Formats: sequence, structure tokens, C-alpha cells
Amino acid sequence: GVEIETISPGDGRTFPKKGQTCVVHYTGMLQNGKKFDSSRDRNKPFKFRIGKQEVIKGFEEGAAQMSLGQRAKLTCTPDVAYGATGHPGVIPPNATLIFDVELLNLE
Amino acid sequence: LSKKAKASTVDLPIESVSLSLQDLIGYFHPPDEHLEHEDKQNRLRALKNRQNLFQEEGMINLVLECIDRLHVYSSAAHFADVAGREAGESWKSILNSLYELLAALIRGNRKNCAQFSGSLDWLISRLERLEASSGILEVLHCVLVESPEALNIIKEGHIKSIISLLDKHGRNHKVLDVLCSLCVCHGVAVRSNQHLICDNLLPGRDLLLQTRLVNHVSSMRPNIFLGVSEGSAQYKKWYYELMVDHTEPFVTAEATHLRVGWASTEGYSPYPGGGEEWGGNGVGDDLFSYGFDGLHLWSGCIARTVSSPNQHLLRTDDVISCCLDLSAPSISFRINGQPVQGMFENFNIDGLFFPVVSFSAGIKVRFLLGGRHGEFKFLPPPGYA
Amino acid sequence: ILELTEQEELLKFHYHTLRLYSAVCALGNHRVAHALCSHVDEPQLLYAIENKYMPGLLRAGYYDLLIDIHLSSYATARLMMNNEYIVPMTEETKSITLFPDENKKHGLPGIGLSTSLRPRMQFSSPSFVSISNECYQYSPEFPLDILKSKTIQMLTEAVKEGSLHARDPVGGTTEFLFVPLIKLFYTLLIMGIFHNEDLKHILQLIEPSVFKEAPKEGLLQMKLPEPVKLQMCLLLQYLCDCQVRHRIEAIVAFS
Amino acid sequence: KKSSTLQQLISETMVRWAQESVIEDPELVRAMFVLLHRQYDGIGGLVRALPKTYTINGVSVEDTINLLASLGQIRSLLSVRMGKEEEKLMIRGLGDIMNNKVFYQHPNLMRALGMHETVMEVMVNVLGGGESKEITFPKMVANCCRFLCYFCRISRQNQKAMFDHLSYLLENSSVGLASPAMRGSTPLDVAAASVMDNNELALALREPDLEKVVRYLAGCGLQSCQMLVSKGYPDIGWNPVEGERYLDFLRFAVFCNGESVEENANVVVRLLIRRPECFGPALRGEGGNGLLAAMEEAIKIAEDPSRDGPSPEEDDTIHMGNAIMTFYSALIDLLGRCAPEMHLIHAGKGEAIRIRSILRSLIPLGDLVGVISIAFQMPTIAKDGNVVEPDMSAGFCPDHKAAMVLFLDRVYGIEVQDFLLHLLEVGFLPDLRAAASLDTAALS
Amino acid sequence: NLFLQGYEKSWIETEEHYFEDKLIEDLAKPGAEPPEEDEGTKRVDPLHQLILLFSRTALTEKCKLEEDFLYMAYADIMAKSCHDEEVKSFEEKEMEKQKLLYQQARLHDRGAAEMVLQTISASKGETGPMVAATLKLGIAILNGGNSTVQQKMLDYLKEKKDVGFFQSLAGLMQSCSVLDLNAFERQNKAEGLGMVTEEGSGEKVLQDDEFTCDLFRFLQLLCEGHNSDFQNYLRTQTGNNTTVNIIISTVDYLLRVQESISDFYWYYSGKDVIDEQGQRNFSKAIQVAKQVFNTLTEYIQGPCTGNQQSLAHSRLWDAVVGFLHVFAHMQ
Repeated sequence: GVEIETISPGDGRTFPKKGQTCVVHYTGMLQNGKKFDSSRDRNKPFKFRIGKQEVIKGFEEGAAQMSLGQRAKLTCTPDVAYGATGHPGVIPPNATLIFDVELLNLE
Repeated sequence: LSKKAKASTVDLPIESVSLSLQDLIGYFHPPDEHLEHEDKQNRLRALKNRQNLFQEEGMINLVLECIDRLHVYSSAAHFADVAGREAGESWKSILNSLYELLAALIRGNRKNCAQFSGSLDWLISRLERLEASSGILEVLHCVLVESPEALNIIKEGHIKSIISLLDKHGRNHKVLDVLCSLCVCHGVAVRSNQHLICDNLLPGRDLLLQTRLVNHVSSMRPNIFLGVSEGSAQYKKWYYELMVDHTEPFVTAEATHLRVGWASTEGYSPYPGGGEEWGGNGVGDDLFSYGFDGLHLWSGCIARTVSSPNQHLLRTDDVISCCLDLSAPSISFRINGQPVQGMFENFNIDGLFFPVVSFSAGIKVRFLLGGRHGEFKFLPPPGYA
Repeated sequence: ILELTEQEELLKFHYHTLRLYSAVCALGNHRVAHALCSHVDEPQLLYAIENKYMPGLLRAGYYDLLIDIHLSSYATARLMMNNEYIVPMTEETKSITLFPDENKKHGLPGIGLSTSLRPRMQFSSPSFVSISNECYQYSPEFPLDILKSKTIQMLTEAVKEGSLHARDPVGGTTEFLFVPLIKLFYTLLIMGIFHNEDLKHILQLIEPSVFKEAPKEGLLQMKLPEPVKLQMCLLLQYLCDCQVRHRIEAIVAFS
Repeated sequence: KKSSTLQQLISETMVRWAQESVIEDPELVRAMFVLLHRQYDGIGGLVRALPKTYTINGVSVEDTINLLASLGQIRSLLSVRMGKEEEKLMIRGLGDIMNNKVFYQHPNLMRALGMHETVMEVMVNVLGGGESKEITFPKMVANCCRFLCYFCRISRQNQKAMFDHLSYLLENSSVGLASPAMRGSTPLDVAAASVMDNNELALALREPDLEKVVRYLAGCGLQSCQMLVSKGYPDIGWNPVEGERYLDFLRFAVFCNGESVEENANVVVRLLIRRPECFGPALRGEGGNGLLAAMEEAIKIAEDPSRDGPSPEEDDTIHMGNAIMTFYSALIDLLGRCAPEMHLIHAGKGEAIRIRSILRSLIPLGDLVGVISIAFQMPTIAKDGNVVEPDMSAGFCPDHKAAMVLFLDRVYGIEVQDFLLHLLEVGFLPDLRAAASLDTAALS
Repeated sequence: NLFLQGYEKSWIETEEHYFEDKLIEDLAKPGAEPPEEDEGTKRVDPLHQLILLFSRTALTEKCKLEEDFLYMAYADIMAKSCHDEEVKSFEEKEMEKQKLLYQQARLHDRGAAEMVLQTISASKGETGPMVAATLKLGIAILNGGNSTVQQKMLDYLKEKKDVGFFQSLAGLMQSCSVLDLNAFERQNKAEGLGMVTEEGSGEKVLQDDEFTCDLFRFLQLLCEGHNSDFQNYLRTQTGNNTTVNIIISTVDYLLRVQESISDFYWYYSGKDVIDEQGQRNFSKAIQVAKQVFNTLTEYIQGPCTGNQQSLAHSRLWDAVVGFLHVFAHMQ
């Protein structure tokens, strides 16, 4: 349920492995074009370990499919992103989220 | 009248009721601000005593009964049909005056606003109707600011009705003020109402005005103005190239903007058409320009993903070649010598066309317009001047 | 947004929208503050902070929204226990003295080694991709150093601008120029972000001659409006409270 | 030269502004003159600051930090209205505070931080919310009352600080007395803990407060329990469950450290005889069957399911018979404790003589002898051998007779050997024989 | 910790500095008024603004008079400024009287009398530190029988038609305390037990002797100097819709304090020696009774025939026949 449109190419050899923290700069957006989150806005890279169930799953598969240094557009369907309940106060119910994700570094 | 008795036989003190309501509004008029302190305090004391006596005699319920009996009739025309012409014209004014009197009776007095607690639920039930929206909203504001028990009474459905008032009646800052009063009362905040107001108003992003921090975008164009017309000596095919010497993907928090392509002018005036001079708009953000960002064909501020071998956002050392056939309206692109699989076709040819590029910051590009000015990295398509 | 200076209806509606944003996050609703960080983010806040052409009402609303969303809960926390003095009796506490040196001259208020127990700084980063709920504890993080530098730079410029009695203060009136900026400065001082040389510079701004370390007049003699005078009184009261706390610490050290 | 001091600078600028312009904003004038007064009364600054100054060693710093954070959370709950999640927040905060060792080691710091009045204010706000409508969030109220009682028991100075707020507590005495499993967690319990086992505090206790309590007891004796009849309990005229609580408070008020506070006992007896409705229907004096008849009828009621239970261990099923028995037992215990001391009665003080005479008139000897003569049901092993123990709180309790004995020995005086042997044979010997029979292993 | 508390209560409290005169003198100075841009009437001086704020706070309608730290601070400051407290000759006597007149002028020229009447009226007859400080300030500005201040207060009361002032005076009179022999016996048994109460002073007997003496010194100074018009006003408030007989209320309090003194005597009838606490209670109660008697004497002097008849028909004679017995036996 996650698609990858490559804005910028990556090395193509290095990918997120199990138990490895992936740092990314993401710019979350709704389909209508509005923005709800941006690690670039806070000027702090977002730091998460893949496969440890800490981020929305669709973002997780998108990052896993990404490669080092690659910049890609992650379209996350409502099932893989916040579901029918939606994130209260930010994400409306049954919302599809598109992210501009860049894999800054892999560790 | 409700028992369908004859209107002439029934007596309705229409004029005297309005005159007395004006008298009561004057009698409960709040003291004027510029008055001296002592006189102001005396008049507040008198108003407080008046409200106390009226509430003890139970005038609030009488006013509520009159308001209910007037709301029995849906519209001014309906009241004019069930009653006399004079009642028809006075229905709106009397109903507004009653709400003004209710607000005057409850305003500033804590005990009256506390006794209004039972009637909060009934009052909000008529918030949607236009003839009483302003008066009901004012009464609600007074009760909320004065009585904490009103905040206890207000429920999720009442908050949703107040919010839907914004959706149906448009933007009104008084509804926002009422919602603010709901959140905090006398230095005490209610977590339930805060959460409900947030979770119901904010996520939609359709009622409150939205904000974003957007980069400025500027457009550079050559002096040429090429167009197509019958019996006019212009070569319908044209070709030019642009190379990105340097580009920064993120100079600011927002992504950099770099689009290349053709643009047209409404009429024969040299001003580019359909776009504002300054702002965040660039090539393709109107139906007068046509752009290529490296991944999307931009026209009318709508982007479509166009395929291309090793498609990427326009980066350093990228040579973009633009094509224009005015014989059959068609704009084609070709990045690094290989063609992208997208075309702008059957667009308007009334006006003149010219090359244009849009950039925001950190952009370093060079026009290659052919001949002495620029030397084409790639060979122009056959017959393209 | 700067085009609203001439459209009164949208200006008023957006000012009330900003005040509603403040109200929903008022009194430490950390969850609602995290939610609001999406609608109004850090770059938007800072640009509203610094822009000189902003309408007065929007400027006043934005300086309050920033305070309420990011730095209000800790400000109230440290302000609530400002009258209690639990002083650990350790060596750095024993080192405290009433006067900085042998000469009996008062040191600059605030600057010094204070050992009294004090609430703990803690902020949670708002990330909506995260599914964790522990971030709803504490309030959203903000660049407290960039904010500090910007606040002092803006106040330094504002002192020079006001002395000139310029036709156009930022926001249209001297009140809109000063009172919200002074409010943000006071909030930062209450949080105690300012320290050492930075606090020395801001004290020199407040009054050069008196706080000159051991010309251009300060705010206390620059013919301020009454709304600004109240915030000046608040700042001076905080300075007096800092001196009282220093006295209490020195008494505990002597004991 | 320049002022060179913050004090002089403030004193100059405040006066300069005030004489420069007519300040119209009242808050500005107030702030300016408050600041000027602080400058001119700097020693007063230390006068206010020092009481709220405490010192701790290095080892307790972390625990003090955690307790200060918990107190900050509890104080922050004041600014918001009470709610379901606020209940969780308060309860976890108070649990943390009670677990902190500094809470025990430094009671003076705990008092100086004034958390005691903070919890009290939270109580006031929540009690005011839904005043007549029982108590919303009853568990949170129970937790606050438990914390306050424990704070009273920590130290005597804390107990004095608690007793300082007795008037409000008695104003809100009737909050959750009727509901069981709320017992030990009501404001009346906090009042009892504040005036518990402290002779100085018992002497300081005033007469109007006792009058308020006695009026509450009269209301309980006259009017039924509406919350219980709402649950479907049979409607009798008086309120035994709440009356027992109100009598227990008076017991703690009049009996301190083994002796009996004479000043409080005399006032309590006088009020209780000015309004005889508090004694209950058995001893109102008109149509009164008597204490022994009341006990027998209560045994019958407790054995019957229809009266003892509502039928549309106590919070689920308040036993009407046990409630009546414990009410009368508490009343008798209160009277016996209010009886004057034997040293004074032998010294011949007329007031002590008179109070003894009044109590003797109030309660006849034969009724007490009969109540003592009432026997106890013996739990029995079944044919399986498993012991069939009826709920002890359902029926006639040994403490019920313990109160009887206390009254008997403190008002009459066991001085006749014939009466001694009579009481022995009728009530004392059979119970001790029953204990002898129960001395078997399982029955032990 | 023990050292901190002892140091506080032994040194910091006992430290005394006399700044009130300097503060009031500075606050009364109009500073560079012509250089200041008035272009008309002079700006009210800072003391005038402070008094105006304190007056408006009282004039604002509230259900209760909220205790204000600013008011208890500045009221004591102004009272000390007014007072500024071997045999002095006539020159010294006259200089002191002239000094006190000017010191009282610095306040009553700026509405201090109106402020002290308004605070008492807004008290609604509730005893508190607010009204204790207000009464002390009133005594300060009326000390010596300041005819100008008496005239200002009487004129203000007449033109405002104020009934709350006299209602609050009455209510304060009923709220005033007397000897409580029951409390004395309870505290004595506590002392016999030996456990010193956390409140070591133990002045529950005669709760507020200073407040009672101040309340009655105020009323005596109000009629001081044979102010016959003000005495008649106190007896019957002519213009006001409802009147309160302050003369009768005063003698009612005198009767209550007489009964308290008589009971305390009768409790010490048997004991051979009066204990120190008994002597202190007698010392305070006798002073209170003396102040009430002097207040009544100032009521009835200046042959105020109305007051004379009102007290002649009052319960005064019972208090008189009681004090006669007390004096007959205590002598």
C-alpha cells in the first residue's frame, strides 16, 4: 500500500537493515496539498530504528524500500497510515498521507 | 392564535410589547464607560439590584416563554399569515428585542447566569435559525463568561452545533469568542472542552484561515516574442536549452523551486497573463504557462508525473531542451538528450509565446538560446529554429 | 499575511483565530499544544516574530501564541515555586557569599552561583509520524537559543528605534512594538534561559548606568506607555526576587 | 552620582513616573506602589522568605526533586476543573508523594510547601462541584482524605495545621458517610484524625463545632437515608449508618489518651440531652421499647433478608440490623466515655456527680444486663468439615458488648459482688465458655 | 533549619527602621510640575493617586471586603507618618502640636478621611486586619481632635447619605470580643497539664483588645472637643433613610464587657492570689472598659441633652450597678 516515486536517486546498494536506526528528513502532506509535519521545519533529523514498531507502518515500508541518500515520495494509504480513526486533531479520518523523505544517513 | 381563533377577535398588544421592551432595554442598559467612577459604581449597583429583583419575580422564564411562542412560527411571512400585517412586520423586531432583554437581564449577574443553567440546552437548539442566531450567541456568551456551571452543562453536541454555526453562517469572530470562553472560565480551563474544540475545529482546515511560509519565486525571460497567425511571417517551430549550473535542494525548510518551459501573454500585450507579478507562483502555476520540473508537467497549478529514464528533480549539470510547434500546438521536452514522454497539446494560440524559467533560491542556470548567444549542447530536432 | 493591514474583516477574524489557538492550549494542555504545532510551526512562528511590517494585532497574537504553545508551562512552573527556597547544603552552596568581593558593592542581579532546588527543564519533540504517546507529556520543543538571540537583537534595535520617536513603530503603535516583545523577554527571564554575559547585555539594555559593570538611556527613562510600564514593573519585581533569593542562599551558606 | 543600586533605581523611577503623569490604569498604580513598598521594606522580604526556607543534605536532593515535581503537578491540577483523567493524575501524584521518604523525614518542609492546604483546596473545589448531588469522582475524594489523615498521623505540628481547618471540614462532614468502603476516607475522618489523641487539640476544640456535629446527628436520627431508600433499602425514620460516623467523631472528640476530656464531655452530654432525638427511637423517651428490645429487634431484622438487605460486604449490602446495632453500641460507648472519671467522682465534684446521674437515668442497668446476656452464634464446620462462618459484620458484634461493658464500668461502677456474679453468670461466663469451645484448631 | 527560624524571629523581626516619614514626605512632593506638560490643573501627586486608588477599591461593589496586603502596608505607613511618636515646655508642646497638624494635613488634604470612612463602610461589619489598619489610620488622622478632619468626615457622610458606615460600626461592635472565662479555664487546664500549645501566646481570652480599643478611640476622637453636631449625628442620622443608635450600641458593649469582668472576678473570688495570666486579663479588660467609659463621657459632654436622655433610658445603670459591686469587693 506504499508507493515510491524517486525525486532524487540514491546509491542503490545500501538499504535499511533490521535493527538499524534510519535518520530521515520528511515533509508530511495531505493529498489536498496541505502540510502537517516537517522535520526540516524543526531542523532536527527524525531518528527511528526500522522494524521496532515505532513509526506508522507505511512510513516504515517506504523507508525500508528507500536507499541511502535517496529522496522519494511516499504515498501512504489510510490503512497503513493512522487508519479510519485518524490522528486526533491533525489527521482527519480516512486520510492519505504523502511524504517527501530523504534518507540522510544509515546507522 | 395557536388554537386557530380569528386574528381580529384575538388581541395582540403588538405595539405596546415593543414599546415596553424598549423601555426595559433602557431600564437595564449598562452604565456608560466614560462616566465618573462613583456614578458608574452606583449605576452598577442599581442594575445588579434590578436584575436580582427581576430574577426573583421570575421574568427570565416569562421572556423564554415569549421567545418560544414566537419561534413556534417559522418565518416572518408565516407569522404574517397566522396573524395581522402589523404582527408580520413586528415579528422580527420583537424577537430581537426579547433576546436583547434576556442578555441584559443575565449580563454581569452570576446568580442569573447560574439559574440559566437548565435553559442552556434549550437555547442552543435554536442557534441554527437565522432570526435568532445573533441574540442566542450573545446570550450564550454572557452565560459562559459569567457562570462556571454553563461550562459543565455544555456537551459535545452543543460544541458541534456551535462549530457548525461557523460552517453554515460563514466566518464570524463572535463564535470564535464564544469558543474561547468555553475553553477557560475565571482562570480555570476545561480539558474536555479544549480537547473537543481542538479535535472538531482544527483537523478539517476548512473553516479557520490556514497559514504557510512560502518562498518567493521570480521568472526570467528573453526578449523574444513569438506567435502564430494567419498570413503572418513567423516560423512555427522553436527550440532553446537551459542548463542548471548549480542548485541547492533545500536552502530553506521548503523545497527549492526550479521550472523551465514556455509561457504565453493574454492578448498581444507584452505582460505575461494569468499570473500575479510577485508571490510563490512560477511556470505552470496558471493556464498561461507550461513547465517541467524534472518529474512533473506543470500547467494550471496542477502537476502530472511524466515518465523519463532516470527521472529526477532538476539537479546540477542537467541540460533541459524545450520545443514548441505552433502549427499543431505542442510543447515537448527532452532532458540530457533523451525525450520525456509527455506533451502539452491543443493549447491556446491567441497570444504571443516566450521562454521562461522560475526559480526561488540557490539556483544557478544558464540560458542557451542558440546562435551567438548560446551554443546548444544537443542538436535541435529537425526543422526547429 | 502582510496584505491584511488593509482588510479589516479577515484581520479581525484571524486575530481571534490566533487567540482561540492560545485558549485551547492554555493552562498546559500539552496534547493540544502538540496538535497546534502542526497548524502553526516553528518557521512560521519565528518569521512572525521578526517581521517588521506585521499588523499590530497579528504580532501581539503571535508573540502570545508562541509563548502559550512552547514556553508557558515551564514559565508557570518556575513562577509557582518562586517563593520557596529549598537549598541543598553542598560545597557550592557553602561557597556563596552576600557580596561578590571584599568591597561592599552589590553584584549584578541574577548573575551568580545559585544552588536552590528548581523545576527541571523538559521538552518533547513533536513528530506526527511517531505512534508513541509519551510525547504528550511535557511541552513541544523550541529552539530556545535562536529565540534568545533573536529576542535580544530585536529588543536592542527597538530601544534605538523608540528613542528616535519614529513615525512608524513595528505594528503601528509603540504598544504593539514593545509590550509583546517585553512579554516574551519576561517569559524567557522567568524561565531563566538568560545567563552570564547575555543577561549582562540585557541588563545594560534595561538600564546602562546603574547596571554598568565594575550615553544611551535605557527603557526606564524613555517615556513608555502605561501597558509597557506594567511589564517593566514585572521585570523589576523579578530582579528584586532574584536579589532576595541570593540573600536567602547566602544566609543558608553562613548558617 | 548614579543610584548604583537596584533599590535606589526602583525608588527613583516609581516616584518619577507617578509624579510625571496621572496613571489611570489601576493595575499599574498597584504594581508601582507594591514595588516601591518592597524597596522600602527589604527586611520584610526576608521576613516572608525565611519561613518558606528549608535546607537538606546532598543525599536527599534527588528525592526532594521528585517530590517537588509531584507537588508541582498537584498544584497544576488546581488551575483546571476536575475530571476523569485528572483523577488519575492526582492519585498517581499523591501516591508518589506518599512513597517519597522525604515526606516522612522532613514534615516541616512538607508543611512549609503548603501541600496540605493544596489538597484541601482540591477537595473544596470538587465538593463544590455537585454539592447536593452526592460527590462526583468519589474515589479521588477518598484518596485525598486518606492522604490528609496520613499527614495528620505523621506529626503533631501537621496535626495542628490540620485542626486549624476543622470548621470547613465539619461544614462538609456529610459527604460520603453512608457509602461503605468509603469509610476511613471521608472529611469527618480527617477531622477525627486532626483531633485524635491530642489533649491540647481536644481542649482547643470549640463548642459550636460540637453543636454542629450534634445537629447533624439529630438530623440523622430524625430523617431517613435518602440515598439508601433510592437504592431500595426499607425506610425507617432514622439514619443509623451516618449516625454511627457522627457518634464516632464525638467519641474521638471527648476521649483522649485513656482519660476523658471533662470540658468537652460535659458540653457533649448537655447538647445530646437538649436534643434527645439523637438517641434513636429506642431511647427517645416516648414509646421507647428500650435498648435491649432494640437489640433483639435488630437481631431479628439482621436474620431476615427482606429488612436487612434492600432486595429490589457492606457497600454491596448494607446490613440494616448490624447498622442499628453498631449505632446503638457507638452511642453507648460515647456516653460511657463521656462519663466523669472516678478520681473526680470520689473527690465529690458536683458536676461530675450530676453528669453520672444523668447518664444513669439515660441508660437503665437491666437493658445493659440483657444486651450482655444476648449470646453469640457459633460458626460451625459442615459435614465436609469446612467451617461455615456467617459474615461477622452481618450480625451481633463483640465490640457491641464491649461498649456495653465500658458504659457499665464507667457510669455505674461494679461495686456489688452480687451484681458481679449476676453479670458473670448471665452474660460473661457463657461467652467465655463459647471461646473455650472455639479453642479447637479450626475454630481457633 | 532551627537556626534559620530562630534567627528570623529573633533578629529579622526585631530589626526596626523608621522610614515612614521620609517615604510620605517624598510621596507628597510634586516634582517639576511646570516642566512637566500639564498646561492646566496640576497633576495629582503620588500620595494623592495612592489614596485615590485605595478609595476607589472600597467604592467598588463587592460582596466582601477582600484583604489587601497593599492596604495593610500603606495604612500602617501613613499612620506611623502621622504619629511620629524631661518635661517639655510650652514651646516644645506647641511645636509638637503644630508638627502633628501638618503631618495629618499631608494626608487629609488628599482624601484620607474619605478613604478611612469608605473602607469602614465597605467592611459590612466584619472584623479583620483591613478594618484594624483602617481604624488605626483614622485614629492617626483624628489624633488631638482635628476639627478640620472631623468636619470633612461629617460633611462626607451627610452628602453621601451613607448608612453602611453606621451599619458596619454597629456590626463591628457586636463582633468585638470580651473576657471568655470558659476559654480561660480550658487554657489554664492545658497549662496545668504542662504541654505548651503551638500557639504559645494563648490570647484566645479577649481576642482583639487592640481592635476594640481602636474602634472606641476612633469614636471618641470623632466626638472629641465637644463636636455637638457630630454627637447628634451619631445619636440619630438625620438625613439617612435608616438610623443606627451608636450611643446605645456602645452602652450595650459596655454592659457585655462589664458582665465578662464580673464573671472573671467571681471565678477569682475563691482563689487567694491572682495568677499572672489573671492579672494580664484584668489589665486588658480594665483598659477596654476605661476606653468605653471615656467614649461615653465624650458622647455626653458638651451638654448633649439628646445623648444624655438616650443613655439615661438605656441599660447603662445595670452596668453601673455591676461595676459598683466589682469595685466594692476588689478594693
